[PDB]
Amino acid sequence: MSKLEKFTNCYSLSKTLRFKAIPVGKTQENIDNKRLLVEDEKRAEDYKGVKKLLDRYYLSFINDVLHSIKLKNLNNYISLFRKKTRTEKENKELENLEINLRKEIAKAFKGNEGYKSLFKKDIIETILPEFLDDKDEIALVNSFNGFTTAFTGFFDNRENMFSEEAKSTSIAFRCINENLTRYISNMDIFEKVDAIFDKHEVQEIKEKILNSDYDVEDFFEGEFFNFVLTQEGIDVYNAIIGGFVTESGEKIKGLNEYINLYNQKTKQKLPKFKPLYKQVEGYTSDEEVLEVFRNTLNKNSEIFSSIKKLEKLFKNFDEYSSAGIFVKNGPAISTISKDIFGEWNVIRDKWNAEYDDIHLKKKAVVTEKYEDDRRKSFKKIGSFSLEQLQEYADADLSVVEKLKEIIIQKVDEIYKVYGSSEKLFDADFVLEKSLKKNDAVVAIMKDLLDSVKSFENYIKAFFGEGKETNRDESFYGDFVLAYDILLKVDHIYDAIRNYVTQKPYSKDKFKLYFQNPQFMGGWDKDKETDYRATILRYGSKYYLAIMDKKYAKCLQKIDKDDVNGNYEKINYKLLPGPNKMLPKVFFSKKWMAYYNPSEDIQKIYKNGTFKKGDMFNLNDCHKLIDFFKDSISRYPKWSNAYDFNFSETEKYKDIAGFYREVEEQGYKVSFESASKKEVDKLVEEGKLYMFQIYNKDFSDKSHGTPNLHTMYFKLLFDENNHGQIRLSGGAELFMRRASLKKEELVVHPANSPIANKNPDNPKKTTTLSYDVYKDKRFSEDQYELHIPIAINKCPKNIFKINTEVRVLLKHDDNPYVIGIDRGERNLLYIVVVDGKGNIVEQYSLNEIINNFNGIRIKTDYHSLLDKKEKERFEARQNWTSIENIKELKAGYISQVVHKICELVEKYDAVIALEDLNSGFKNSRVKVEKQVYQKFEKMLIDKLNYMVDKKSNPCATGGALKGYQITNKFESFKSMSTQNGFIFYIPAWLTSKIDPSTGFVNLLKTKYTSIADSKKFISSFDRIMYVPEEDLFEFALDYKNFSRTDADYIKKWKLYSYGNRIRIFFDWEEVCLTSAYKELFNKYGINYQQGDIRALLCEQSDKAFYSSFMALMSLMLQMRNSITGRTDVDFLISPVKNSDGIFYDSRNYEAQENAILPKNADANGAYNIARKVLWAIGQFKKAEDEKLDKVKIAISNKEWLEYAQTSVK
Amino acid sequence: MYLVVQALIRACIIKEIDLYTEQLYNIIKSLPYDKRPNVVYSDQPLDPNNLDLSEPELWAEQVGECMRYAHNDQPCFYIGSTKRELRVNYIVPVIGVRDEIERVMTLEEVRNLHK
Amino acid sequence: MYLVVQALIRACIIKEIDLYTEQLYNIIKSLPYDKRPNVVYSDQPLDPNNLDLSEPELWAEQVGECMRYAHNDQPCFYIGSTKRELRVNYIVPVIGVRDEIERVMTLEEVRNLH
DNA sequence: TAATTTCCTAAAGGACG
DNA sequence: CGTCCTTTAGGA
RNA sequence: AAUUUCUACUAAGUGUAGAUGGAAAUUAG
Ligand SMILES: [Mg+2]
Ligand SMILES: [Mg+2]
Repeated sequence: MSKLEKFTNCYSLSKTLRFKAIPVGKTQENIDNKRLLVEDEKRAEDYKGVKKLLDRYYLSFINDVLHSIKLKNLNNYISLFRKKTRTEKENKELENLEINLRKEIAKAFKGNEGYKSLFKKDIIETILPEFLDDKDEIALVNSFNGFTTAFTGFFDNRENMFSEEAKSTSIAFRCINENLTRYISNMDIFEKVDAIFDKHEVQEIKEKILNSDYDVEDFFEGEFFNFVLTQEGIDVYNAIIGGFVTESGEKIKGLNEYINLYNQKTKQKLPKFKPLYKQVEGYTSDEEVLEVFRNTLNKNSEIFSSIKKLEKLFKNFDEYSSAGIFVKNGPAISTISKDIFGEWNVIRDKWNAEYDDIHLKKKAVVTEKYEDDRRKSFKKIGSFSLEQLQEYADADLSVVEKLKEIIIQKVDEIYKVYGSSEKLFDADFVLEKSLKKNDAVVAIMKDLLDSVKSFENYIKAFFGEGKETNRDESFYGDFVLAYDILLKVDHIYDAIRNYVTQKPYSKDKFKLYFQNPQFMGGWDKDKETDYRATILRYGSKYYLAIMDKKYAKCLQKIDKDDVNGNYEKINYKLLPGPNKMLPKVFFSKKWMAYYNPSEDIQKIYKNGTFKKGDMFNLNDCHKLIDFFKDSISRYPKWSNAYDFNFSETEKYKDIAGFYREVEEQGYKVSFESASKKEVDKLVEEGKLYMFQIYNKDFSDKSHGTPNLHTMYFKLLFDENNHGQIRLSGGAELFMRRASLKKEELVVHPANSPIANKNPDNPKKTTTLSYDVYKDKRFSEDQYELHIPIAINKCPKNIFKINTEVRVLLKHDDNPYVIGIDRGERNLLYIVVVDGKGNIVEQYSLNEIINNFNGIRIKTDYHSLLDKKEKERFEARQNWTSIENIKELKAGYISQVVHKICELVEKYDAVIALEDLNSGFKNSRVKVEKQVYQKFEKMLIDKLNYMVDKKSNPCATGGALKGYQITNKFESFKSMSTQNGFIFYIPAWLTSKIDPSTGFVNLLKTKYTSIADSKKFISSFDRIMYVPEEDLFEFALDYKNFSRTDADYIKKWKLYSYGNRIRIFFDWEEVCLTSAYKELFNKYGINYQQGDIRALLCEQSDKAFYSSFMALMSLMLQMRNSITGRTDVDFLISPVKNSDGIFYDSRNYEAQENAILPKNADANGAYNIARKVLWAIGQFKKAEDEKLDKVKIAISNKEWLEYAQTSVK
Repeated sequence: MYLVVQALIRACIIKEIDLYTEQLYNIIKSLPYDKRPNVVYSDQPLDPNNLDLSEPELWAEQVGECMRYAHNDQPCFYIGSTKRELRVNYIVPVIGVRDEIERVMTLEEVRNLHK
Repeated sequence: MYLVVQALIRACIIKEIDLYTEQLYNIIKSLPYDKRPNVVYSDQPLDPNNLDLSEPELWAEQVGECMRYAHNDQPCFYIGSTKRELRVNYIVPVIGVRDEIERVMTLEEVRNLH
C-alpha cells in the first residue's frame, strides 16, 4: 500500500460553492412587473442603519450595566499575580480564580435587565420605538416589522460578546485579559516611579480637569480596575496617557507627556505606561477626493504649518543638548548610518566592537552562540543616544549637523516638488477624465505624497519609543506637536490608493428576500412550504425554483403521468445537530402524545447525568439510549424515511457514539418526479420563479475538464455519494448590479484576425466566428447563488495528524521529500530527493506547462513578470502598475499548487517549505514576503481536501475521497515546525554551502587594518602554491579563527580553482590564480616556497592588504551572478571532494538529472530537503511514545555535521 | 468669416485624425506584442503634423491591446497591459522612451516593424 | 464670400469618404468569395450619403480580390476575378446586383451579410 | 490587512385572521 | 385551523 | 479576450488549463 492510502476521511470541512442564477422564461419579467426588485434593495440599504441603531442601544445597555459591575475576587488576584507564581502547581487555582472573574462579569449581562428581551423579536417592535425620538428614525424601524428573524445571523454575532470562551470577541476576555494584565503592569510601573511625580506641576491640573474627585494616585492602585472597564473611564485613562483636550486648542500636558517632560537629566532607558483596549477620505466620488486633497493638503493646511515649524525647529537643532536625542533601533539604523556616513551597519559594527570589548574575553575566537545572543540582545537593547553617535563617529565630525542639513534639504526637496506642482493647487481645478483612468493628475499627488510620506518615515526613527526617561525637551515639544499634525497624510495616502486602484467592475450586491424572512432555509422535504426553494434536475441541467409569497403551496399536487417531460425533484430533509435536536423534539409537549410519565428518564435528563459531571452508568446512559432508540422507533415522520440499522446495547459506551451514529444516518437525498407542462404553466402564470444554476461547464460546448466546484456539484447527486458530501442548508441569493454601462463597453469584432499574447503559442493568429466582449458579465444585472456544502461530516479514521505522519515515516524506509524555495532567476525551484539523498528530479517553475488532450503548451511567467515590472519602471503613477504585480503573483501561486498536489501523490512525499518567521532575507529575491505568506495559506487549504480532477471520483484521491493531510490554517505566526506533511524549516546556511562537501564560507574577510589582517594570515596554516594543480592550497583550521564555532571538520583545504564575479554597480569577471599572481608580482614576493605566511606578514603598505582582503574574500563567494542576464550564474566549490575533483554547476546544468544540484537555487532547495532528511533520521532514533515531542528546529552545528557527513 | 471656417476646418481635421486612427488600428493588430511601438496617448485629438512635442502633459508608453467600442466602431486603445484599465481614444506612434520623446514614428516605420 | 472655401469643403468630403472606405475595407477582406457583395465601383469618390443612384453608367458586378497597393496604402479592388485586371479604388455595396439599383447596403448589413 | 469569533437548521410555540 | 413567523437546544 | 470569482489565456470555436469558503460582527496595525 501507499502512505497516502491511510490518509483519508480524517475530519470535517465547510466549503461554499457559488453559482450564477439564470432566470428562465418570463420570470425576470415576473420580478419586474410584480414589483419585487427595489424592495430588497431598499431593505438592504436601511439594514445597516437599523443595525447601527441597535448597536447604539446595545452600547447604551453596556453603559448602563457596567456602572453596576463589581468583581469581588479582584482583591486576591491582584496579590496572586503579584506573587511571581513560579508555577509549583499554583497557577491552576490561579486560572480558576481568573475563570471565576470572567464568569462573574457575565452574570450582570446574562442575568438581569431582561436579556431575553434583548435578542428576541421584542426589541425592534417595542424598545427601539422607545429608544428613538426622531420621526425619520422610527420610520426605519417600523419598516422591518415581520422581518425580525433575518437578524438571527446578526444576533448570533451579538451573543459572542457575552460569553466566556477566551475568544477575543467577548467582553469578558476583553475586560479580564486585555484589561487587567495591562492594569497590573501599568500599576507596577506606576509604583516603581511614584516618587518621581510631584503635586504642583501635573497633579494640580489633573485633579480638577479629569475627575474633580479621587484625584490620581488611587487609579493604578488596586481596586480602581472596577472603573476602567467602560469607555469614559478608558477615555480618562487615555487623557492621562495621551493628554486632555479641555474643549480648546491648548492641548495641555499629560502624565505620560510628563515623562516626556521629565527630561532634565538626559539618560533615558526606562519604559513608560501603556494604553488600553476597548470594544464597541474619498471612496464616494472624484471631486470629493479632489476636495479632500486640495483642501486638507494645500500649503494653507496645518500640516504645512507643522512642516514650517519643523524647519525653524531644525534651524535650532544644534542649540540644544547633544545627548538628549534617542533614536529607536530596528530596521531604521541601517539607513541612518548609511545617510550620515555612507556605510550600512557601521554603528551596529561600533556597538558590536564595544560589546566584543565588554562581554567577550581576550581570546581570539568568537563563540557563534555569543554572536546569536549578541544579535538578539542588540535587538533587545532599546535605543542609542546622540552622544553615542558622537562616540561612534570619528574626529572632526559631530553627527547633529548632518541630520539637521539633510532634514532641511529633504523638506527643501518637498518645497521644490511643491513649487514645480503648484499648477494643480488652484482650488477651482477642473478635471478632464475619470481619475481611475486619468494620469496627469495622479502623478502630482503621487510625487507630493511620496515626498511627505518619505520624510514622515525619515522622522519615524527619531522617537526612540517616545515613552522614555531623561532626554532633551524643547526640541521634542514642537517635534511631537508637528508630527501629530503631519501623520494624517499617510492615512490620506492609504485612502487615495483605495481610489486610484478602484475596480472597473462593481461587486456591490444585496440579499434577495422575495417577501420572506424565512427565505432559503435548507433543502428539505416538508419545509418547501416555508423556505420556498427547491432544486430541480433535468437531463444534466439544474434549476432552483422559488415560488412566491401568496401562492406558497404550488409545489404539492404534481404527479408523474408521462407527458414526455418530467423535471426531477430533491427531498429527504436533514437532522441538524441531534445532540441538541432530539431534546428539542422529545420533551417539547410530544412526550404526552406518544408516551406518559415514566419519570425515571425525566430525572436523569434533569440531572444531566448522562453527560460528564458524572462518568456514566450503564443504566444511566443506556436508559437514554433505549429511550431514544424506541421513541424514534414510532416517530412516523422519520422512522419510515431513515433506516436506523443500529448497533447493540453494549457498543454505546458513551452518548456521543449514538449521537455520531444518528449524525451519520440522517441525510438520504433522492429524486421525486414532477412533470413538465404544469410546472412550466406555473412559471407562465407567475406563481413560480424558476432560475437556472449555471457556470461555464454546464453548456453543451464545454468539452474540456470541468471546474472542481462543478465536479462537487455534480457529485452531490451521484449514486456513490452515500453520506460523504452533504448539501447542507444556509444557502442564499445575491444580485449584482450591471455596472459597465452600455455606452461604455468595448468588444472585439467578429471575423477579425486577433493575435496571440503567449509567445510560445505555436499558432500565431486566431480568428473568431462571433463577438467576444470585455467583462460582459459586469454589464448585465446578474444573480449569483451561494450554497454551502459540508464535506466529510462524519469521519472514521480519527487521529492526530502530526503524530501520525511521524509514526508513519519512522516505519518508512525510503521517504521522498519535495523541497520548495525562492530565488532570483527562478521564482520557485522544485527539487525532489529520496531517503538516501539522491536527487531524482528537479526543474524551475518559470514556465508552467499546461497540458490538454495530449498537447502541452508551456506558459512562462518570469518574462511576463519582467514585462509588467518593465511597465512599472515607466509607469508615471505606480499605483495601478504595482497592484497588478501583486495580483499576478496571487494568480501565479494558484498554479504551482496543482504541480505540488500532483507531485505529492506522485511521490508519497512530505513538503519542506521555507519558514518566514525567523529570517531577514536578501531583499532581492523575486517572490517577496507578502506573497510567500499568501502561498503557504494556499497550500494548506488545498491540502485540506487534496483532489485531482482527472481521476475516478469513486476511487481514492477522487473528489469523493480526498486526502486530508494537514490541519486547518490558523494564523501567520502559528506556522511552526510542523503542519501535516508541510514542514516549516528555517533557511539558514542553506544557500552558501557546497553540496558535495558541506563546506561553508564562515569567515569575516573584509578589510579594516594591517595588524588584524596579519592576525588573519598567522591564523592560516599553509599558503603554498602547488605546481601541478597550479593553484594555491590554503590549509586552515577553524579553531584558529573567530566565530567558527559551529563547524564540524574545522580543517579545510581552500583553493584558487576557477573564476569568480566581482561586483565593483558595474560587472567584473576575474580568473583567480592569475589575479593572485598579479597581486604577488605587483608587490614582489617569490611565491614558490610552499608556506610563505612569514612572507605575507612582512608587507607594510595598506594598498596590499586592502587589495589582498578583497581577493581572499572573493575566493569564497560561490554566489556568482550578474543580475543582468538570467543565464550567467554558477555555484562553484573551492574544495576538493572525497575524490579530489571540484564541483562546477556548469558540469551539471547540461545533464539529464544531476546527482548534485544544477543551479544556485537548486542548491537552496536541495539543502532545504536535506534538513527534512536529517529529521527523518531523527525520527527513527526516538521511540513511538516520545515521537510527539522530538525537537525538529535544528540548530546550525547539527545541520553542518549532517551536511559534512553526507558524502562520507 | 475668418473665425467661422476656422470653427469649421477644425471639423475637417477631425476627419483627418479619424482616418489616421483607423489606418493605425489596422496595423497594430497585425503585430506580435514584443514589437508594439511606443505611443503618446490622449483623449483629445492629436495632430501628427505638429503635436507640440515639448508639452509636459504626455508620456510615451507601449501600446497593448487595440479594441473597438460597442455602439460605434471607434477604435479605443489600451496602453500597457489589459488589467491597467487604461483606455484611450487617440494615439500617435513615436520612438522616444517614457518622457524623452525623440520624434514621431511614421506609418511606413510601423509597417516595416512587422517585417 | 464663396471663392476659396469651396476647395475646403471639396477636401473635407474626400476625407470623409476615405474615412468611410477605410472603415469598410477590413470588413471587405473578412468575407468569403462566395459572399462578396455587389458594388457600384467607380474609382471615383461617390458620396454614401446620397449615392447618386440616378446614373446607370456604373456597372454592378461582384467584387473580387481586395489587394493593397505597394506604393501607397490604398485599398485597390478588383471586379470579377484577377483575370479581368480591373483595378478600382472606390466601391460601395448595395442590393443593386445586376443593373437594378434599389436600396443601400449599410455597415451593419454588410457585417451581418457574413 | 490580519486575528477571532458565530452560522453552513428542522421543528415546536404561538399570534392571528 | 391554516399561516405565518419566532424561538429553540446543547454529545466528547 | 468570454469566466460563480481571480489568474494566464484563445487552447480549434459562445471556450482552455489551474485554483476559489462564503455571509456577518468585533478587535489591533
Ligand atoms: Mg475547464
Ligand atoms: Mg484578464
